[PDB]
Amino acid sequence: IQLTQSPSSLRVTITCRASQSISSYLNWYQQKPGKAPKVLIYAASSLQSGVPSRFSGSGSGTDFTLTISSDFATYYCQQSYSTPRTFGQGTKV
Amino acid sequence: LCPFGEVFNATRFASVYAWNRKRISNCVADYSVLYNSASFSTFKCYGVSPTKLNDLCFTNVYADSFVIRGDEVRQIAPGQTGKIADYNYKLPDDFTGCVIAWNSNNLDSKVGGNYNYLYRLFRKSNLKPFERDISTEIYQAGSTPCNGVEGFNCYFPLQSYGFQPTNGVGYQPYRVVVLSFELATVCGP
Amino acid sequence: VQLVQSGAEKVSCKASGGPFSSSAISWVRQAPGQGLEWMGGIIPMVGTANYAQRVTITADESTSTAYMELSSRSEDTAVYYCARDSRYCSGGSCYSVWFDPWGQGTLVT
Ligand SMILES: *[C@@H]1O[C@H](CO[C@@H]2O[C@@H](C)[C@@H](O)[C@@H](O)[C@@H]2O)[C@@H](O[C@@H]2O[C@H](CO)[C@@H](O)[C@H](O)[C@H]2NC(C)=O)[C@H](O)[C@H]1NC(C)=O
Repeated sequence: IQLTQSPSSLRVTITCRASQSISSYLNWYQQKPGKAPKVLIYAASSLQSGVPSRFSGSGSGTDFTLTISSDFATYYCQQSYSTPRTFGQGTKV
Repeated sequence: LCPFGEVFNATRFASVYAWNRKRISNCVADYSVLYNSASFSTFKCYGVSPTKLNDLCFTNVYADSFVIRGDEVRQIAPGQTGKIADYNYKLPDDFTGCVIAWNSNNLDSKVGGNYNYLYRLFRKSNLKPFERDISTEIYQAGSTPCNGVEGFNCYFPLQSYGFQPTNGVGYQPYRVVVLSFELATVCGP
Repeated sequence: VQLVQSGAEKVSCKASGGPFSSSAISWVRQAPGQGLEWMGGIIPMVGTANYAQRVTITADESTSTAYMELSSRSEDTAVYYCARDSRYCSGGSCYSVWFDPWGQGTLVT
């Protein structure tokens, strides 16, 4: 199951769509230049402890959105629903 | 004399998903030394009176040992249900013997968490009495085949405990030893 | 809970704190200018690695360390990360998996 996300470059929002229904097994990451990615959102809409309330998201099945209410980094969506696991293209803020 | 020291003063205890069993035989067993010991917080007997243990004699005696949460201690009894009772360590409803437990927070808990202790969350069915399932296969929870890494309807059936010195009592580790008595091989004084 | 990886050039990833054998450790490749690719991972308690559909993935619980062996192209130049497989789980139905920790990254050319 491949992921497609858009826009590739940018309050802002980032969307990621699954080619197949993946329930709520997607996640979101924030990667700063030269650093490992950190977890933002898991289980579609649940925040990772340490993540500011400025971050939120929701969705089910195929259509999911990440929202930033107000951190210039590349954001990725992840698919852990089924093997192979994959990642989106990456969106630059 | 029976090797109780090797059971109660053991260097390390097994996870509840893979509890250790040691068969005790051909020895003299001192029970009141444990019953009246201040080292235990829980000492509950079923089918036998704890005050007569020194006079009673049995055939095979099995000491089953493992580590669980304080809140899970209540599950180690006949007629009880729960994740531990059903998927890790099931006692028979006609169980005969004694369940001994004590707080081991100052022994097992580690800063950052001691994750060497695991229990099952998932299984196809409930365990039979004293069944010890130590497989590491991925559990499937639907019509979808796993055939690889866990994900949707595919899970690694085990989970570790975050045992820490900063946990509340219910979340502190307890060392549990269950003495199962069959009914002359193991005999008191 | 941190992961420590070997320096630039086998690629190692040592676990310090947290669970080890109870949680799969996966490797993720990120070539310069590219996104992330999952290539496989192993649960030390199982001893068997699964691979994405070339690379040897192993681990040894006794040292709480994971390893990845690379051998024999220039196209494989990339930063390699190790990460631990964690899940948020509820009663009845467990519905999520993601990669929580993540090492510094190893530069392989
Ligand atoms: C389990 O150990 C306790 C504690 O004994 C001490 O620590 C041991 C590891 C070892 O180093 C012992 O030599 C130490 O004394 C035992 O409790 C003692 O039991 C004796 C009777 O045999 C009694 O006279 C002591 O006062 C007790 N000490 C305390 C602190 O309670 C316990 O009996 C051991 N359990 C078994 C099954 O052997």
